Amino acid sequence: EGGPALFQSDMTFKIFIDGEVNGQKFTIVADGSSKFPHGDFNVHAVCETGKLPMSWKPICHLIEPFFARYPDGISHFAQECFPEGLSIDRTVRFENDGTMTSHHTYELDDTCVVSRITVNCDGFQPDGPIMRDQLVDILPNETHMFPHGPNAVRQLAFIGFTTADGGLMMGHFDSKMTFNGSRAIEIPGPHFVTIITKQMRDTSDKRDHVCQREVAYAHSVPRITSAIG
Amino acid sequence: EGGPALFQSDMTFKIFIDGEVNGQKFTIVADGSSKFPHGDFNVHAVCETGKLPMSWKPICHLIEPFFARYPDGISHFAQECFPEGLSIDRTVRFENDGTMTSHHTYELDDTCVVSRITVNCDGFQPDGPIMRDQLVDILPNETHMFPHGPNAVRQLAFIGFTTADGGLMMGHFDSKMTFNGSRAIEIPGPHFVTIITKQMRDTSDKRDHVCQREVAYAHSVPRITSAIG
Repeated sequence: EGGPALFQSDMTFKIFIDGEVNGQKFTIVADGSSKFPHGDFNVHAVCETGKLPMSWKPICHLIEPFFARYPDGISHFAQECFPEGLSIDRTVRFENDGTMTSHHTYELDDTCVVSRITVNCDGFQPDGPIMRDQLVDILPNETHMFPHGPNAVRQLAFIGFTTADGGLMMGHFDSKMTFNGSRAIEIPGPHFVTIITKQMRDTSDKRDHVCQREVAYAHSVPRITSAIG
Repeated sequence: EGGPALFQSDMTFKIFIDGEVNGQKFTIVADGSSKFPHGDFNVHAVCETGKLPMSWKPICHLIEPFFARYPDGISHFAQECFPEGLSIDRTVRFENDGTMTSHHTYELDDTCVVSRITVNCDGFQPDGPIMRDQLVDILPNETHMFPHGPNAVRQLAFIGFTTADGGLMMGHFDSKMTFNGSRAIEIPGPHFVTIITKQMRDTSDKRDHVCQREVAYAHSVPRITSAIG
């Protein structure tokens, strides 16, 4: 159909991540489900190459924007991109550390959104908290969504990770979501997506197994009018 | 510890800004009021050097974090800083344009806060919308507040400005607020301060000026407990 019509039911998803950090190759496969009206969903991820050679925390954003809950007043761009699908190009630059560059494509097969991601994690510090797995949690944040020409939206974020030492590791997140079709698509005005994440290490024998939950919902913050009260 | 106790009063403020943009000096003086419970106040800002050489819009954040409204449950660092006061060092880097670097000092004189700001605006594009006065509005945004060691807090923000042709100019805002005293000050956990800003002209002031209203309030996004439920 077109857009949200296709998300009025319970859905699933599958993710394949092709990655490398500092030259070390890794593979992640994940799946989960999201039940209408969405905005609170879980993912079960497995490192198919064994032990993840970095913290799982910075993986959080790689392992579903179309499953955020949107208000009626804001066009849900990520949902509207279907059936043609969407691409995502993203950088997260960590202060005093490496930068993750990812390229994502999303496709809908029935009620399953399949994602294929390539990711390059370059110039990470071997003795920093990312490579030494010293990130403890993932801070809640208020991502910013901006129109980005006639066929895309830009998502800007500050993704902080608290460290064992009690400090913060800050990533500067810059993501472009692009519509893959030729038909005219509505581009939402500026808005926000609150994102709350919790990751859990699961029973794992030879492969890392991590569960992650995310609550994600949009809001806006509208203008003021009178400028003397 | 005390401090937020002082702000239970109605208060006034005065701002002196010593600036330059592309080797052109300017001077701005501003004043206004804010009444408890704060969070919604006006400033009258005047260019004392004739005509301001750049858009007034990117001056919006130079022309009072202690007048944000905080709820019970989030420590108001900017208020916790008094009576000793605080300083700010801030960078706003505009995409494809210049960088504003500012040093602020805030001192309490009974119920007046006096701020002194020096700002260097360098590498701004003479044919860009900042130098050409082609910014039309300031986008409301969700600024992110983080602890920064034991005597400071960091405010990160994406401040967008609409241009006259319908585009967007994005500034990347990074501001460190530092306590100017020796005692142990309570440092808040990560949170947000929503900032909504609007500039207008007073018809009866013939000087180059703006009147600016700002609504600012803190809020927190509660973390989730289970990565499943």
